[PDB]
Amino acid sequence: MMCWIASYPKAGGHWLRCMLTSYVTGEPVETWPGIQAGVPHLEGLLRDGEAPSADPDEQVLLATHFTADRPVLRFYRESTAKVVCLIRNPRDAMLSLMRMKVEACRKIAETFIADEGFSSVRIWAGEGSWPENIRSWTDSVHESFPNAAVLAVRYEDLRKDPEGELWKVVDFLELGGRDGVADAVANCTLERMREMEERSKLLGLETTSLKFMGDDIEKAYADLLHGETDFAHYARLYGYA
Amino acid sequence: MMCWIASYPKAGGHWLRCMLTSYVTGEPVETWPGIQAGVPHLEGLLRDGEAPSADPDEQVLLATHFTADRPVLRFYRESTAKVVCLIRNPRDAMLSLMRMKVEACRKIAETFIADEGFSSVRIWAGEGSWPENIRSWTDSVHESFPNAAVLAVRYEDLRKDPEGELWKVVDFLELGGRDGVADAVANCTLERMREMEERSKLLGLETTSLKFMGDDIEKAYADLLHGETDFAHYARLYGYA
Repeated sequence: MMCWIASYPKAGGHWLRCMLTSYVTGEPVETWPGIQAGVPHLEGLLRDGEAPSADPDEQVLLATHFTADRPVLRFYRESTAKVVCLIRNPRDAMLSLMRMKVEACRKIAETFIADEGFSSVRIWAGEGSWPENIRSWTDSVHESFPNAAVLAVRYEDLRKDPEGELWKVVDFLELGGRDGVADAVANCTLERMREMEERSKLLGLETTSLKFMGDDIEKAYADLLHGETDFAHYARLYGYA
Repeated sequence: MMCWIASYPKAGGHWLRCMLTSYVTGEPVETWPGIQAGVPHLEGLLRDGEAPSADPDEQVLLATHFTADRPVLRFYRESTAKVVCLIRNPRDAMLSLMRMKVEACRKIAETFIADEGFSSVRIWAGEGSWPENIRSWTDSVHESFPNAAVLAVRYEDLRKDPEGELWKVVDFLELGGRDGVADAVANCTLERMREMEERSKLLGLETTSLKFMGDDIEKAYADLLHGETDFAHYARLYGYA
């Protein structure tokens, strides 16, 4: 049975794949390759010319930023049982983009707001816009995975209660007991994460506030935000009003 | 029926895909996307979450640098009819790497010579070494494409006689008459190529001598070159002694 950790880029997917790994592993993990090993990232596999077998007879966890309707996923149409769809406040994704990427912002925000996401950003591909992505993995999901049940979780909820919010993913994914959760929440940390990334870069190895600028932007973001356009729909729904 | 233009990176694959396109197109092509359209590059498709259907009922041309044994190619096991395997003097691939990438060289050459290719180069993935790549697409080809016939062509031969050397690919690929060949050879040029690349970068759009350093390197390259190790085998065979 095939299981996706699906997410728009920068929705906190690394952080989540960290936790799911060190829970399944049991051991803490330091090396980032250790995470690609626990919850491999489809894009990465494909870049190597790997593609996981369709119809594994034991459970596999794969993570991706692809839209559920991407044709390369059609190989997994019948074998997909579960989807964990991880969601974040889109406003944060922008900051997360600058955070890693003031004239520079009041226009990327326009592109983002025109994009309704990161479509112009060459870093990722196949992700569509933020709402097209959420839809494909939630409400329109059976159009590309008809056997699948979905559990959505917000970055915002995982941060305010990491333990409980994780167990839900664990239990949903029927990965075992509620016991490992704390020690698994423990080794992944907005600090210990930053550290794990560091070691791995250094060894070589493969790796990885609004108005402070706005004023004029704000009136446009909030128009997108409260504006009967699928983005706003999904903002309304996952509490980003 | 599925057809590959297979090549080690920097074997002149863009140049060849240019020609095959403007022959099938008929029109000259300026824009690089125009080439991705004529002979799409599997890696690129996959980066978007596209994957061409297995068992097309009309002929498709796809280009790739993957080893023929990469698991993602297994979808094409039975539907592959033909392979054009494009080969270049490995020594040139090194220069081609520096050319786009003197302390800097006498060690990349060591890595290349230790690699027997570009395995350490993060630009490409899944290509294996130069001889593993050639083997997979030539002599060991039926291990991953059992219905396939193969025609090998050398960059070196395409440069000294572009017209005739192309017709052979055309005829082999049963793409039509010998007539378009010259006008198709014509629009692709070690100059007009450089120009096409330029326009496309500028518009935005997606795009792309030994001893002068050696002495000490030379004695190691030629040891690899005349040294009963599969590299030398394939050097012996395609005339790089």
